[PDB]
Amino acid sequence: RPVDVSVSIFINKIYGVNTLEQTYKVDGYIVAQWTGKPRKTPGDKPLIVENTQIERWINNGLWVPALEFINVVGSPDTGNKRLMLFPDGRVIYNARFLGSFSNDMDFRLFPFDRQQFVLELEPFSYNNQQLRFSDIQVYTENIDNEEIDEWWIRGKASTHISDIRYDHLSSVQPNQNEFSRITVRIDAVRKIGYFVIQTYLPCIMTVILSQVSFWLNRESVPARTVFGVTTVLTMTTLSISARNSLPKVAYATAMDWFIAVCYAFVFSALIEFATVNYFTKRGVESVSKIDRLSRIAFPLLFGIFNLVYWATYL
Amino acid sequence: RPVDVSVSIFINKIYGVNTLEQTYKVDGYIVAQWTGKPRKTPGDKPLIVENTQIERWINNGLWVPALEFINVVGSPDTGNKRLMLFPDGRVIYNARFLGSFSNDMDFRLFPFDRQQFVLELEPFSYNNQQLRFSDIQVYTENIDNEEIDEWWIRGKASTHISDIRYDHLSSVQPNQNEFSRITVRIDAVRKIGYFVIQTYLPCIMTVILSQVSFWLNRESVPARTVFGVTTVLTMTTLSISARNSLPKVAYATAMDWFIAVCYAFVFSALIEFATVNYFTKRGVESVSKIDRLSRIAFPLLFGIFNLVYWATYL
Amino acid sequence: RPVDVSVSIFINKIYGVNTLEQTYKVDGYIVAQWTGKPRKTPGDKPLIVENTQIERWINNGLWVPALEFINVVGSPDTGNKRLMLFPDGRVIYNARFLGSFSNDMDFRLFPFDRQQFVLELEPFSYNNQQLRFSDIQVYTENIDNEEIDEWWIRGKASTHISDIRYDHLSSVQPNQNEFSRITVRIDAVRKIGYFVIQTYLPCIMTVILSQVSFWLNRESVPARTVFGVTTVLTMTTLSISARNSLPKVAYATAMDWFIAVCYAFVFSALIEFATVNYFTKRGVESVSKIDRLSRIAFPLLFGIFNLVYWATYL
Amino acid sequence: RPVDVSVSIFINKIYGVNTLEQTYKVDGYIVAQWTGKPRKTPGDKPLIVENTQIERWINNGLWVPALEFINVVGSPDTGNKRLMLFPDGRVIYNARFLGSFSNDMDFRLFPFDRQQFVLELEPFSYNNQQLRFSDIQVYTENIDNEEIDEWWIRGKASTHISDIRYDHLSSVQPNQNEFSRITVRIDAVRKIGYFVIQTYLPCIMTVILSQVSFWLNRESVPARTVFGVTTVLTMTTLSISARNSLPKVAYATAMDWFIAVCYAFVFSALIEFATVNYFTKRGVESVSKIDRLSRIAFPLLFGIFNLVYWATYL
Amino acid sequence: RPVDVSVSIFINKIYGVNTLEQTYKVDGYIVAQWTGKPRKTPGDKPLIVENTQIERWINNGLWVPALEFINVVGSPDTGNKRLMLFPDGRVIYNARFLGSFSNDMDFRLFPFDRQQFVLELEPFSYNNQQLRFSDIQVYTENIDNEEIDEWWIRGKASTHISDIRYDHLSSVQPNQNEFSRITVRIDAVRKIGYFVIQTYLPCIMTVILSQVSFWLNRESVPARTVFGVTTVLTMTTLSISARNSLPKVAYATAMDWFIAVCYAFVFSALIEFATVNYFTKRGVESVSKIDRLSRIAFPLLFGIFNLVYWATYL
Repeated sequence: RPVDVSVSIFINKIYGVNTLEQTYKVDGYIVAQWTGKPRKTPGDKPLIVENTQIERWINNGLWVPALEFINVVGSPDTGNKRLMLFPDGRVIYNARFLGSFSNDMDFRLFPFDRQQFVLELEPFSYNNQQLRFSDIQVYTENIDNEEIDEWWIRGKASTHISDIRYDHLSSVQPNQNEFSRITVRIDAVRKIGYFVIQTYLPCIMTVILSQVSFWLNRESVPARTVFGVTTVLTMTTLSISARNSLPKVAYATAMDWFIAVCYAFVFSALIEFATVNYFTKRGVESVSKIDRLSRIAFPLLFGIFNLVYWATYL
Repeated sequence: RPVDVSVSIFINKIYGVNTLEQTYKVDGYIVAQWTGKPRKTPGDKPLIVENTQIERWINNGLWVPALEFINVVGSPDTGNKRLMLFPDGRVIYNARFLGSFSNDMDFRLFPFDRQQFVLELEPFSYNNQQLRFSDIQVYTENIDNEEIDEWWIRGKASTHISDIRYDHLSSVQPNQNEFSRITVRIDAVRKIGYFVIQTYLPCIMTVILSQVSFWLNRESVPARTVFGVTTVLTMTTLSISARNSLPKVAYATAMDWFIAVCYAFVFSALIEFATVNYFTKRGVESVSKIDRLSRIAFPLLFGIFNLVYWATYL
Repeated sequence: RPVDVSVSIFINKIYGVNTLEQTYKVDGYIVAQWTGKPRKTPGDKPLIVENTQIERWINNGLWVPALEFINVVGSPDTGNKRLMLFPDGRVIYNARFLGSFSNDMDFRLFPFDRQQFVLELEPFSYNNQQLRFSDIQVYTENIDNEEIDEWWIRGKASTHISDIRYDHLSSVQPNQNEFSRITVRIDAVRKIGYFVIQTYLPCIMTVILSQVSFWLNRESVPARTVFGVTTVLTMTTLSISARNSLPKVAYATAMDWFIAVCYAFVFSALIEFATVNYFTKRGVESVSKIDRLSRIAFPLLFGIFNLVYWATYL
Repeated sequence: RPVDVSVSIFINKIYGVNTLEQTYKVDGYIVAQWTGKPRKTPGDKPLIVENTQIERWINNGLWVPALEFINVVGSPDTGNKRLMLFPDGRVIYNARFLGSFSNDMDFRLFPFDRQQFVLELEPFSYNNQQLRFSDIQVYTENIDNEEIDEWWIRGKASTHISDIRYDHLSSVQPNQNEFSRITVRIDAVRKIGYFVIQTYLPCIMTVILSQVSFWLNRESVPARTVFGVTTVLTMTTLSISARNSLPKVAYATAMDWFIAVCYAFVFSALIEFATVNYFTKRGVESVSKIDRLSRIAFPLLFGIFNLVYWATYL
Repeated sequence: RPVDVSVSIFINKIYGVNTLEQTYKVDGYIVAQWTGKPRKTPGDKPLIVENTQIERWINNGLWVPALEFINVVGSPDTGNKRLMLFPDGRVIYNARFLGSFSNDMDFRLFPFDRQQFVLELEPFSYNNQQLRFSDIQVYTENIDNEEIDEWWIRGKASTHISDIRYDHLSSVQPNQNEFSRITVRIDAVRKIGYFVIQTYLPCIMTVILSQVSFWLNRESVPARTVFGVTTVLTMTTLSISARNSLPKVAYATAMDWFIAVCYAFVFSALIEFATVNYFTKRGVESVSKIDRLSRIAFPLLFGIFNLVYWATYL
């Protein structure tokens, strides 16, 4: 019996990539072709039915199986549908879809993470013994040209047909609760320019500003105090505002570690100033070797750490 | 008489956990099976009906009872439906649902709180004398593996069949106003890493920054003035911003008490500086035993308080 | 003639209290019972019709009057409906509703205000000469426990049946433009803990910090300058963020008067410091009775004002 | 031939005034009465049809013209409808509507601007040669007695019936493309209390704080430096946050000019301090006539500017 | 064969231009006229059908093709529809639409960028061999006068009728997979007043404030320290808040480069002050030629940079 269904999915665009809710909107077309009883259309050309007569056609016994996306969040926005009825028997169901899909994303390497936009299509009411997906072909011609998003599409699409077992139908369908599933995966990487400008360069210049304190002698303590407190508060607000752009994930990201290292450098600069002020105890000059060596240690350590960082993750 | 209805609920995913509105979105499938009068299916195969033919079947007298979720917020997003009609009489209703459900949450131990995601399913128009839930089986196979939400699910779901009394039917149905109710409960705990990084570490480093003032002698008043005002304003902004992620609840949370203790420490450090400034009335220094002992009292008290706090709530 | 209709409203929950839009969401059930012409049910048992046959039944001449909420914002989300048809003629319409209702709210005593949640139900197309509300019974069993979500429910519900005249039907229906209206009112008060923690305690501690300036002599001008400018800016931002939680109503609230008094206290402290700095020369030396008396006048005045304030409104 | 249609519009409430999108939500009732061919009602009483039978009535040839709001944003929320059918032929269509309407607003005098809430009703598919609006009666009894939510209603509503030509139907119907249009206009003014408290009083007190620097001698420069930089930064953030509540327009508002003048005053105070500090070089405590005359020039100039401003626009 | 379809698009308004999501809402009317088989209308006058009979007419064999927008995001909000049926055979489909359309936008020249609002209309189910677009006419009479809502319309609308090939229909339609497409493009430029007031004037005045430091001698290190740190932090927050109004695009905009140059100037001023402080040796006046030349170089370089900048991009 099992009806062989050939599926072709045209992807018009991907957008609305919300990393907080871990959703992304997909606009495209879906074509589902199977082979039924032969028919006689007016002329050799096949007959075309637009959405509403479709009801009547399935009310008079025409078999049109309902397909459903698993990753969708809420009923996907279904546009116009159409039925092409061929004289040689093949029936084709074509519909436009606008859907908010979901997929598990891992942000450990954020903002250098690699993710996948996934479509999991699956028939309803019909198991693999009744309906089986023969082939799948994805035509991603629109987005593959330029990868227009805050993301970058890396490579062609991947297709896979699998069989998924549901235990909640075993109470009904005995030993017949396996459904055929089409899986479409699109690999993508994150472009870091926005994140550079918004968090990395601010942290770098904040560390530089903190280091500027070293090139003052055991001078007006308020000046270096202003440096220290200003820089530590700036780094705190930067860490908060940077992690506000991610979901509340127990694990730490690469941006988290970078911010932590910059925070440690700024706090170490402040503690160094406090230390060298604790050792002044005198109305003499005696410029301190501590600051003279810090003026080199801090920038050189920051530079080699940045080299290690950016050599990693890239 | 009472029609025994067997229910199986497959939960595809839980997401959209909004602690402000105390809602959470649940996507899954629902199966409701009962045994009616025998019928004649076409062929030996049981009959399958997809949503629209369903109308015709309920127009020709087929009895399909309406079930409803109590925790839902608005009409739940209903996907595709299906009826499996068996020759031996049993009818089976299978449908996908995506709903925003509600449940009373208690935030006294926030962010260490433990909550439960609840589904309250119940028939409409039919009491326990007409329709009764025989058994319930929940299949939470997808999410129980790794908990990739902002929460952590601990264990399988709990099922409960109960009888609920309604006073708004007591005005008509005397002593016959009891409805069968299925309740599915999923226990969850909150991951605190986001809250750690966003409020606790900032508060801790702000307390450290406030304590740094002790390591300046009593002469430069402005430096320690900047320290005190900077730290108290930072702690105020942190107190404000921390409760921004919670509903407006009259009661206090654990994070509230932690912030209050940190604020007390910062303000007490500032008042200590003001006190040692009150003894400046001289042209002498006499480095103050107050600061010399504070450099130990403040950090040690903060450390033992952190020990007590983090030993509690965990 | 006038058909007597008995109405019972079961309130499942009240939530979504948006003080900005002056709206609130109510989820519950509505029951409307009247006595019509007798009918012949299959068997002695009364007949039950679930939503869809309902259409068919009114297509065969069944008279089902349309009821409407006046306070509602948009078409309320109606869940499942049901008709209980008795052989003796009485009809019962039971349906679940979830609606966003509106009511004029007065925020003069904010955040100590007391408000009312109102439901104004009224028939459509039928006047008091055709349809009359006989009795009303509200069954608020779920929420009566002094529920959560920023408010406190004080007492049971109040019911009132009235007659409202419409001038826009006078152009057609002469002397027949009076409609019967059911009004359900639920008194509620606001929990102030959130508002305390978010604005009052910050303002109080800001005033305390501003007063701390007095315990510095008139010598270090910058320290007290930092105190004054920091505190006045803090109070300005606090006033802004405090009125950010209210609609643009133009009248003054209790929070407005409290913030204004705290602002006056902070600015008066700054002005006192500026005056004594203009008097650091021209007639004083190193100690001033002005500060010695301010250290008592400012805290005592603030305390007695706080006593008067908090004794009021409570 | 042309069907004379009598229209009566009851306005229940106006709310949701979003100045950013220049929209406003209007809830009310609409009545449209015309005189058609006589019919046979059951009994002498006229017939009443509630929405759903309405379909059947328009399915058997009853002529019900479609009306449309032009200013509406999206399909307006249509509640319950009703048809009153008289035996002498006259038909009456009554329906509740809730719509988000739009109207061109000019914000040059903001926040002292005067705007108009407009309803543009117009038939669809039928020109003035087939359907003509005879008269209009607006019954704004509910809301006109009081304020709205943030605005003030000045006077009753104004009505106008006009004829509008559409060029996109000129391609088909030659010289018969004129449509009758009903226009309802309600004048409104903006309440300024919120804007006063949120921007005007903050700017005024910021100018006062900036002027406080003058009452410090050419003493420790950091204090007056703190004054200047604090005040200029405060005025910058205030200007930004003030224009954040308006759409991104090209012209300047009254609030813009007020903030600009305050900014000029603050920056001039800072520049004055910088100038007198370039002349502070001396070893005497000589107080400068520049500051002594500024202590009068700046407050008096600000006061006369405030007088001119508030005398204008009011 | 190919049915020539004439299309006319009336644009009522364009609004809701969200640059973050790169969407814009378009409300208007659409008219599609073709020539079918002659019919007999009641009288010689054409027949008019209002939405609901439309169903019936397509149920009795009337051919009404479904058209679809490609740039739309989700199912467009369709208002009222209408069919004008002429006796000479021509059919006209007229409907009001309100849709959120999308178009690829390039923000490299932001905020001086030039963009285009695009509508791509295209038939469904019918290729160029079955349905062909004969002509297209856009009537943008209402909105073309104002150029309102943060943009400026430059010129009338442009049309392009093309044939687009779909490779995902080659599996079904061999050599018959070309669809006729109407493309309407409206060129527009961005109004910069809002962006001027919100970022440019703040950055310019911040550069001025930073330069003010030169007019203080090298005596009070803290005053110029406050100047430097305040100005660099202000520029950092301004850059962040400025890019907060844009999508996360890997490339840099003109506003980005302006902010970068202002940041470089401010940081260079601070570094210059630190250098001149490193020359504090020679405890006699020794005022430094560095400041004497900076007081001219910094303002003159900033002025010539502003001249080059604003002469470009304009």
